[PDB]
Order: sequence, then structure tokens, then C-alpha cells
Amino acid sequence: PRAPRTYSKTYSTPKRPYESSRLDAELKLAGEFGLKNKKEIYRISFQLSKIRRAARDLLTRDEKDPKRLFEGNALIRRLVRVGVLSEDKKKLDYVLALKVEDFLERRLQTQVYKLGLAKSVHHARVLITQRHIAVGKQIVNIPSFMVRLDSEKHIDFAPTSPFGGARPGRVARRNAARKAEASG
Amino acid sequence: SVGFGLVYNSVAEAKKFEPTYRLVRYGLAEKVEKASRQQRKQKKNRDKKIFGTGKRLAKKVARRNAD
Amino acid sequence: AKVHGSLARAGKVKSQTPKVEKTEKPKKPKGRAYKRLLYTRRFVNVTLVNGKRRMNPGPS
Amino acid sequence: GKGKPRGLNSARKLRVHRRNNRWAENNYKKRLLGTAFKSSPFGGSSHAKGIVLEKLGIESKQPNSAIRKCVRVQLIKNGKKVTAFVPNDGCLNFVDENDEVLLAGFGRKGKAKGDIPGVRFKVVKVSGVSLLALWKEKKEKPRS
RNA sequence: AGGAUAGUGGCCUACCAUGGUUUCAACGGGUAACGGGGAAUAAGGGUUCGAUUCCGGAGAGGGAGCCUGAGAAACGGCUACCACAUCCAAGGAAGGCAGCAGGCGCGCAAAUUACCCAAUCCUAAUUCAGGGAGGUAGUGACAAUAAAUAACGAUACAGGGCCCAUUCGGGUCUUGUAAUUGGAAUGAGUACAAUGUAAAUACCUUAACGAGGAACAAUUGGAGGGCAAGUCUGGUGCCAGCAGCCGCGGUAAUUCCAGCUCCAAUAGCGUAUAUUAAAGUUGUUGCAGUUAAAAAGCUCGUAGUUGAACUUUGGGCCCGGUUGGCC
RNA sequence: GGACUUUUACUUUGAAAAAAUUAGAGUGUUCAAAGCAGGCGUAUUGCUCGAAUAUAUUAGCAUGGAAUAAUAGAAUAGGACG
Ligand SMILES: [Mg+2]
Ligand SMILES: [Mg+2]
Ligand SMILES: [Mg+2]
Ligand SMILES: [Mg+2]
Ligand SMILES: [Mg+2]
Ligand SMILES: [Mg+2]
Ligand SMILES: [Mg+2]
Ligand SMILES: [Mg+2]
Ligand SMILES: [Mg+2]
Ligand SMILES: [Mg+2]
Ligand SMILES: [Mg+2]
Ligand SMILES: [Mg+2]
Ligand SMILES: [Mg+2]
Ligand SMILES: [Mg+2]
Ligand SMILES: [Mg+2]
Ligand SMILES: [Mg+2]
Ligand SMILES: [Mg+2]
Ligand SMILES: [Mg+2]
Ligand SMILES: [Mg+2]
Ligand SMILES: [Mg+2]
Ligand SMILES: [Mg+2]
Ligand SMILES: [Mg+2]
Ligand SMILES: [Mg+2]
Repeated sequence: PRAPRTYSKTYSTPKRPYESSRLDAELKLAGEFGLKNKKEIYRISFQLSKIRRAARDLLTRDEKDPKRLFEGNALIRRLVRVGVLSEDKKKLDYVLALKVEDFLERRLQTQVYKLGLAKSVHHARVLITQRHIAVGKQIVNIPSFMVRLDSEKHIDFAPTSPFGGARPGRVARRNAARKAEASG
Repeated sequence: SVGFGLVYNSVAEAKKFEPTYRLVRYGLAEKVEKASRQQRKQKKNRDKKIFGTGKRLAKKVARRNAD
Repeated sequence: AKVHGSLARAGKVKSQTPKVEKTEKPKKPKGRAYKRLLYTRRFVNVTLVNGKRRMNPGPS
Repeated sequence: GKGKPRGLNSARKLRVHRRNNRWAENNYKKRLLGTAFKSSPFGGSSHAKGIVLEKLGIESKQPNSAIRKCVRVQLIKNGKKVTAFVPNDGCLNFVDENDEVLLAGFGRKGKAKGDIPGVRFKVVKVSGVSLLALWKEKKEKPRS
């Protein structure tokens, strides 16, 4: 006996497994954004479906309804924060009309790619997994990170890593040691 | 790193309020050596079967093993 | 219906087939790399777009 | 008026009418009469262990000429006799006799599958060794 | 009316009366039925599940009875009977794991005979002792979360523009292809340490070691249609076998056994059973009933369902709220 | 405080409907599932925001409305006012 931990799954498999159009779109997204799984796209579609369900439940109501005002302004703020929704679009209909790519463009992987530092989304993914960036001066090794539009300026290489400095690295040290012992 | 810290006004206060495992970590006190838990329990249950101190039936079994 | 028969021929073809061992190939990439490979093989490379963008066609 | 009563105090009629017309279904009837627990050589279970008695060369239904390499199985919990199909090329040669096999259904909810008349189950294991594995030569069968 | 009870009361007794429930489903039977909070799936309505972390109830192998106490019809408390069964120097004695571990069986089907009271809390004469309650670790692919298995160049090819617009001369820049080759990066995994902890183990940190492929090598299913992806090769030849359904196989198999290639999901994938959606194939929303299944042979009629219209309307006068609107 | 006082159904509002779960607000678990944390200073002595809200049938409770649908009233006047 103890209070149970709560858990939820974050993705939903599509009903039709083999739909060439959907497969093509999914693989195009995966190639454009450097993904290993359709599960990532399913997860983003799941989040977007929840957001859209909420927005529909609110839009069915009256405007000046306190629940609508409160929760809709909160949703809009929470999306404008991550930049999934522009500050030009704050009317709760563009929320419904957003996209999957609007979310998928805010991942730290493609955001690294945009802010130089990787010259490829796959290079960015491996750089993240290999600890060679810091969002503030905090290290992250997760591509799915959803930058908040204020950390975008603070993204940079990590101090305790090569490309930020203070040590070359394992293979470089081995090569320099081979070179130095050969110098003898 | 982030942790919690306490600083007492004296050492007797610390030795009366802090736990013994933490005083042992700091080397102020010594961890009293203890028999294992199920060993203590077995001993308690063996004693539960004895009424009194034990000397009477001790000398009695000493006498009666010759019988 | 008849439940009996002749159980002698069990495994006929599986036994008759000449065994052919797999050719050792370079390992394929696994994960994000394989998705990159597929994206290239399909979209930026139009490798086989005869009429209908076939994927595993026959040599002709 | 489309038959059914529409009145605002006519819900009991609708309820009991539904009960009867639900008995007209198949799944509801099987679920409530308890046919699985009372019949259906398993006990409404997914799988069942049994002892092999005999190997069989059941002939296929038409149009199809073939022999399907089944076995007779006495179930341990019920004692019921059951015909089961050994699915693969040559896998009857791992089921010699007096084996303790595990049976599953085939997938048709108790019906018979294809050109195989009268069998509703398939063998999944012999002595706990996974016919698939034995056929792909991943594992070998015990001595006894 | 009395007795009994802590108290009400047919709870029990004496006397008396003849009542009480029932097609608005009594009573009886079944439940693979503890009930709820809730769970799965759900456009909406709904269907199914709910032994199981909380609440209530019941039980301690089956029955019954009872001591003690504020409180038990108590079972890690007694008494007896039944059934199981232990030790005996056969006279007798002692038993209750549906508490924690663990073991036989049952089976499709489920973990260590481990450490500790440091935390949460409880009991006690009580800060101090105890607590298999509880926590800690071990087994653990029940389910869930995040997420490695490679990344970037320089050379050898095949593109598209722009400078020369001097034959086919150079090519600057480009997107892919390689029995090309380079140096970088990294963690899985070892491990001084420290942290962590009741003490350990792990996590998070971190010296030193720890990638170049014949290594640190990702499977699971499938390629006729439904339903992503072969009319390629070899073998068999209504045989073996595949195939949820339709179907394949009878000497040129796109379906079997294999090789190659390809496709789908991917540290997960498949199979079985059950259930939900699909299913407007349960139909309140929302089925159908001439011929496809289905209008009783016809009328009357009691439980029910449904049931024509009509009774204060219209007009005015004020007050102050919410939206707006120049400003 | 009293004389009294037609009876319902219906609907509004409110209270009530344990917590966990559900939806949902805020917030560093490095993201996320989660959790209910945490954040800010001269960090020498300290200051401070929170841990919301909604849903929760039917039955019962109170409350406004009084259309819709039932119910009753003064007819051999033992009728109302006074
Ligand atoms: Mg009506
Ligand atoms: Mg046929
Ligand atoms: Mg009385
Ligand atoms: Mg009486
Ligand atoms: Mg039961
Ligand atoms: Mg049960
Ligand atoms: Mg009890
Ligand atoms: Mg028992
Ligand atoms: Mg008892
Ligand atoms: Mg016990
Ligand atoms: Mg046990
Ligand atoms: Mg394969
Ligand atoms: Mg196959
Ligand atoms: Mg196709
Ligand atoms: Mg096929
Ligand atoms: Mg093949
Ligand atoms: Mg529907
Ligand atoms: Mg129909
Ligand atoms: Mg006819
Ligand atoms: Mg007909
Ligand atoms: Mg007629
Ligand atoms: Mg009526
Ligand atoms: Mg009422």
C-alpha cells in the first residue's frame, strides 16, 4: 500500500497502418527534421490533438465566459512562449489551424541547426546526445526540448566540452600522446 | 550541487539532536555493534519460552540429563 | 472426413532444398541513419521513377 | 410512428425490449449463457496444455488436395480429447508421442480455420521449446 | 403486555387478530457476482470491466459456542465436532500463511526462505524499546517516460546555373554515388574518488581506460489482393506446405522451402483468448419488417403508453445594471 | 411569534456530493511521464509567490420562475366575504 504513481502514454498510433500518402509525409518530416521514429511524429500529433480538443471545447462556449477566457489565454500564452504560435496569432482559431511543423520546428535539434553550430540536423542530434551544447549554462542531451523563445539567445556550446573549451577530448589526447612518444 | 545544511549553536546540542547515523558519518560517535535483526528476534523468542531467569530449569536439566 | 493418411512425406521440400548460406554484407545503418537513407533513396534520389516510382523492381 | 414508443414515461418498455432483442444476438448470448466456461474444451482460456496420443493425416477440404499433419491431444485440466494442427514444413517430427504440448486457438473464435475440417487449435510448444524455434533451429528438443 | 438488550423493534414469549409482497416482476433459480470511488474504449449517445494501492463489508480449514475487556462472537485468543495433519521412550502432547519470505500441488498464468527502522506512521508506563506495518535493495520486457546503434570532411564520378562566349578549354558554387582515405566526437561498458544511503547498490558528478567494421555488428513480421513492399533467381510439382477471408500449389508458383532485394513498426514486434470502436450488424439519439429475417388469422379487452381547444393578453410610466459609441 | 395555509412533475441558482483518478492553472523533474514543488537578494542576517479551478449522474435539501403536462375547487350550494 502506497499512493500510486500516475502515468500516461504520449503517442497514438494511426488507425490505417498502410496509407502511402501519410507514410510519404511522415518520412519527409523525418528526413527534414532528423528523427529515428514515427513515434516522435505521433507524439506531436497527440499533443496537437489535445490542444485542439481543448480549443474546440472552449470555442463552443460563449466569449466572456470565465473558463474560456482563463484557459484560452493560458493556452495561447503557453504556445507563444515556445514560439509555436506567433504573437500575431492570438485568437484561438489559429491554435486549431496551427500545424505539426510549427511544433516540430521548435525542437532543440532543428533550432541548433538554425543557430549555426551543426550545419546538419543529424550533426545537431549527435552533438546534443554528446553533451556539446548548453541551453542556458545547463547541459541538455534531449532533442525534444521545445525552446521557450527566451533561451534561444542563450543556446551555445557547453563550457565543459570541446568547442567550448578547457579540454581537447579523448581521441585527440590519444593522438597527441602517440605523436609525443613518436617525437622521442 | 545543492543540499541541506545545519549548524548548531554548540556541540552538545548537536550530539543530543542529530541522528546517530549522521554523528557516525562525521566520526563523533561510534556505531554500536549489533547482532543481526533476525538473530535478535530468534533470541527474543527463545527467551519468551522461559518463565523467570532460567537458573532453576538450568540446574534441573543439568541434574536430569543424568537421568 | 478421413483422419488418417501417410505421415511419411513430412518435411519433403524442406529436406530437398539445397542449403544456400547468406552472403555477408556491410551492416546497414540503424535508426535515424536508416530513416535518412530512406529519405535520400526516395525523395532527393528518384532512383527508379519509371512511371510510378517503384521501390523494388525486377531487372529488365 | 416507427413502432417503438416515444413517450416520456416509456423507458421500461424500451429496456426490456432491448433485453430480449439482445438475446437475439450471438456474442451476448455466448457471453451470458457461459458457453466458454461450460463448453469449448478450454475454460474460456487463451491456451491449454495437453498430452499427445496419436498423429493424424487429416485430408483437406475441397478444392484442395493435401494432408495436414495434426495430432490428438488429451487436455490435462479437463481430460477432453482435441485435434490440433502442427503448423510448418516438417514440424510433425518434433511431436513424436506422449509429449506435453501447448495449444492455442487459430484465430477464428472457435470455428475451423481453412481447408482443415474439424480442428480449431494449433500447437505452439513441445516440452516448452517453441516449434518456431525448433523449425528455425535456434534450440533443440530435450532428450526426455 | 412482558422478557431480553446498551438501547428501538416478533429480537423472543403469552394472548389476539389475519394480515404482508406481487406483471411498476414478488418468490425462486443463476452469476465464470463483494459493493463503490473508479478503468478501457468512446464525435455525441453508449458498451464492457472494476479480485487489485482509497472507503465500506465479510472471513481466518469448515461450522458453532465463549472468556477477558471500553471494544472481539477475536482465531499469530480459548472450548467442542468434522476434515486435514505433526511429535511420541504409545502413556500422551501440540496444531491453524486468505500476514512476510519460502515450498508442494493447481495450472496458460505470477518474484528473495535478503537489509533496516534512517523516512511515513502506530503501540506501550513511553524522546529512548518494538513494528516482515512500512521503507531499502534483488528477480522482473506487466504497463508507461525519455532515448544510442553513428556524425563531418578531402579526393574519383553524374548534375544546374554564372565568368569568360576563343573549337570539347578552365571551371569557380551545388545534391547524390565509391574493393577511397582522413583526422575529430561520443557514450554503453570498466573504475581511484566523492556523492548517494541506516549501511550498501544504482542515479547524478568524475581522474585513468574505453569505436573503424571480420568490431560495441537490431530484431520482429511480411512482399497476389484487402494491405507498404518482386512477375528476380534456384528447388518441389494438388506432394510438401502456405493461407484470419478471397485464394496459391497438378514440371515456366509474383502466395510453399530458400537466396537476393524491398517494405512496415522498431528495443520492440508477432501469435492466442477476451473486450471496445468499427456496428445505424441492438438502433433513445439511430435499424428493419410487400418481395431480402420479420405485421399475431380477426375483433374485443385488463397492467401500461399516449391523449382536442379554452381561463392575464395588451398598453403605459419610472429606476438602475451589461454591452457597446464619438470623446 | 401566530391564522392559516391544493398537490406534484419541470427548470434556474446554491449548498452537498472524501481523497486519489479525470480535465485543467502555475512551475525545471536537464525534456517528458511525473511531482507539488519552488523563486529572489548585498546569499554576510534573510524575503516571498503557491499547493488553484472545473466536472461529479439519479435520490434527498433550500431557492427563483411559473410556460409546458397533470391535480383540486362554489351545483339536490352543509359555497365566500363580514
Ligand atoms: Mg409524453
Ligand atoms: Mg470455397
Ligand atoms: Mg415492547
Ligand atoms: Mg408486539
Ligand atoms: Mg464469488
Ligand atoms: Mg474470484
Ligand atoms: Mg473477523
Ligand atoms: Mg488455506
Ligand atoms: Mg473464530
Ligand atoms: Mg497466522
Ligand atoms: Mg505467503
Ligand atoms: Mg528480416
Ligand atoms: Mg513467409
Ligand atoms: Mg500494393
Ligand atoms: Mg501472402
Ligand atoms: Mg519469398
Ligand atoms: Mg459511433
Ligand atoms: Mg439491418
Ligand atoms: Mg421466400
Ligand atoms: Mg420473408
Ligand atoms: Mg394481416
Ligand atoms: Mg394520462
Ligand atoms: Mg422532487
